[PDB]
Amino acid sequence: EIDYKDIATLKNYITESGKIVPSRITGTRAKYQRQLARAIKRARYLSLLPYTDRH
Amino acid sequence: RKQVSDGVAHIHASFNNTIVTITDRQGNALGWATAGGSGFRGSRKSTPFAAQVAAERCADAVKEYGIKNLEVMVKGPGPGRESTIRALNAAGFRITNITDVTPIPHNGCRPPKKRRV
Amino acid sequence: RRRVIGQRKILPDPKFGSELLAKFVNILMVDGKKSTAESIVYSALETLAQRSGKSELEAFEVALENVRPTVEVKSRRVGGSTYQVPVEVRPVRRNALAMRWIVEAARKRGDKSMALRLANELSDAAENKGTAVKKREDVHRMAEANKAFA
Amino acid sequence: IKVRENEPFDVALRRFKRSCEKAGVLAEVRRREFYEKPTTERKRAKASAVK
RNA sequence: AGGCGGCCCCCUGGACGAAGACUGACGCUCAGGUGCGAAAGCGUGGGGAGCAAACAGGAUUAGAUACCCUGGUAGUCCACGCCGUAAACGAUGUCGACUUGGAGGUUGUGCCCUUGAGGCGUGGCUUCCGGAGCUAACGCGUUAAGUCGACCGCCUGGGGA
RNA sequence: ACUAUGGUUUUUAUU
Repeated sequence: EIDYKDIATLKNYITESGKIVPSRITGTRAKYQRQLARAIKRARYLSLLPYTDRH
Repeated sequence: RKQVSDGVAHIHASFNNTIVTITDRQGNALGWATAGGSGFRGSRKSTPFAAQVAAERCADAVKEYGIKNLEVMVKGPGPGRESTIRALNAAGFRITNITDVTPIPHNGCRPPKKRRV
Repeated sequence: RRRVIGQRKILPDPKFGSELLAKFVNILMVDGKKSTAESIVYSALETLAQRSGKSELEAFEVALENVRPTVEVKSRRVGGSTYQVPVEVRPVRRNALAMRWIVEAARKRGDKSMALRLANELSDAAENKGTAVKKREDVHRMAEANKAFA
Repeated sequence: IKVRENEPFDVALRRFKRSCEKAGVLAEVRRREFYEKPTTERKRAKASAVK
């Protein structure tokens, strides 16, 4: 729900390009989606998940 | 002077022109061609064929370096981003990778607006 | 926009063995003068008699293999802009175009007489140069300056 | 926004019209598209996909 | 209401529910006045990659002081001060009562092994028909343009203006 | 489908 110390659970809600997948696809709905987005955006700034993608 | 088998191409196609540069993965360019430099003007300077002849002019490069294995990094929206690869991959080279590397603002600072006629 | 038609089928000549003579006498024909057409039909093969090759029965129809049509240009307007496209010649009309290109110099050159104009132009047949070749050569420019059409 | 694919297919596969990329929409729509006006166009038309 | 969508740390406004309870008309509105301003402009210094009102150079053209191409000053960014403007938009003053039916979205609460993002009550927000009524006509229709209770603005043929 | 582009046509008679 908020922590960066596991990415194996966060991988399901992202793409190969590290983009966040919309809640209409993953059954998360907007409320829990907005929590997973915080765990991902923290893991991004700690360089634990890809932020930008070019290739 | 020595055959090294491997290279990487950088292609850009716009609504006015097309650019094709041949490099090594060490960033080093070895030759280049353009659709304008092919002798083309106006609404014709961007065309798939003006770019096809630029690729045939570029496919004469690197013969002494013995390059055959090719990666392609593509840019721009222009129709030239396809005919250039097709012709180069027929001119002795073999493709292994094609990837789009168009640099994009994501997203700022104010939207573009130009030419109203 | 709704009248629909076809083409008239024609038979090979009983003497000349070819379908060329069944149509070519209606080409360069004017004022209904079909006996003048039957009086100039291949009459250049006498001005070319030293350059005719074997069998005068085919010695004019062999020239169509060097008239060699490949493309025809169509020009039409879409919106304000007129465009031009070189399209490949159709499986029967390719022969009709060769039959039209072979008479381009028959009057519109300074040589005097149809037969002499035509024999001089049938001797420029391989390279196609100078006068009376515009409609044969300049149509090909458009198909070598562009090979990406739809 | 940009599309991802390991290689570009040898055909464009166009189901939908006025679509960009792959030799489409050439030097067009050069005016501003706007941030809220796309929603105004979704107010002004609601069955544009089926004309 | 103008408006708010890089992220962080600190600070903070208003809104929503169940049940229990306390206080008790403490509730509403309002000429003048006050606080609030998108953008442009202005006070004043700092900034100023990019975008670009002035404009130059080029090109277009009958002309081109505009539309087109290359630049480029102000301005756009910040702090602080002014200016209150609008196709201000959910166009319709503020507050509150009242009326037949259905379905969807969101989120509390109470209930159901929830042992089901799902149900059955029931609130707040929200979306689309629609009964009664209204409206040249479109349209509103429980977040009414309907029917009532309180208060206050604005209007009076076009042009001149 | 979209050419690169152009400004302007005196007045009046079914009572």
